[PDB]
Amino acid sequence: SNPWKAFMEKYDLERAHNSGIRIDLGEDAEVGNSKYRIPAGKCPVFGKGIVIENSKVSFLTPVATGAQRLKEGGFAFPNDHISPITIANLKERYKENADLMKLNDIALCKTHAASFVIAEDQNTNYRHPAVYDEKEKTCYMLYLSAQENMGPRYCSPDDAMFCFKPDKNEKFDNLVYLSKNVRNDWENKCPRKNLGNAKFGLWVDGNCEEIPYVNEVEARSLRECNRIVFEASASDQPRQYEEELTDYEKIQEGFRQNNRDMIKSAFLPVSDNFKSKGRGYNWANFDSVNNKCYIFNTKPTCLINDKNFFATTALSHPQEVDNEFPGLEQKLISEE
Repeated sequence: SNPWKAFMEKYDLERAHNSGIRIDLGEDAEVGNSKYRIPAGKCPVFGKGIVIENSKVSFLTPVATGAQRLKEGGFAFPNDHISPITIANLKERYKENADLMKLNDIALCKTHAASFVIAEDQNTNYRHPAVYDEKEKTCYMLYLSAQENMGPRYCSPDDAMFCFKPDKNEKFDNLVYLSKNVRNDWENKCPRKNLGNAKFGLWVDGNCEEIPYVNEVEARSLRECNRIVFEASASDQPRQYEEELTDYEKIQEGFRQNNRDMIKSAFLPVSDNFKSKGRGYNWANFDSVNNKCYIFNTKPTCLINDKNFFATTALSHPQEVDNEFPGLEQKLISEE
């Protein structure tokens, strides 16, 4: 009988998250004529952002408009004043909604972004993803659901181009990448902090054993190990994915022309086998002393108390640590 069973439910990311992490495109959504995939993840992704190649422009900057080339803007809404919105203004806006007033900041931000529809559209399941900036208490609505455009035709050393990749780096620490499906009760159902003095294990015959199969990768810090596991996690799109028909000029035209459907579907792949459903190398045990990152793809079912280690996941914050090792395995002993 496993004492860890309920505690470990939040580390069952196939069930907890149920979509891609590095690239989340787990749900089919109609945009105009065609069917595309959009983020479907039920867990927030802490520390994740989109990096635009050869651009100093943040992806949180609004999408290009008018004269601006694609590379002069980001992925966000260009502004009813709905994005970027602060949590103060958010709380103010929905003060009459009881249910929304019981939501935490991250859930409120996601709820706000996922609420906006075009009435004159044939009520689709498409909704905009979000990015919550915890430091600034600001909620961004993303115009683009697309997470990576790194294909070797256009996105190899050869300016009218718009190449981008998902990434975890210091500039993104306080960001939370949010799909329209992020759980309101994510705080109890999803990971956030790295578990200090802990390593994930597998409950076998009344004891917490090591993960049977792992991939050792060199990592010099907690940040580095957390980045490795994100980079190896469940992905809904293969690396270097590219479509032949992709026309940057038509796309850039659609943006300058404020064509909502073209902007919305920009760089999105068009099948069910491309969906990870949460399966992948999502967990890692970082050995802070020997500088090793042991990534694995089978869900952990217990924790081992080991002061040399940290238990991280692809969803987890790049730095935040919970050093409180759970005592749920400690037994009552008698003085007698």
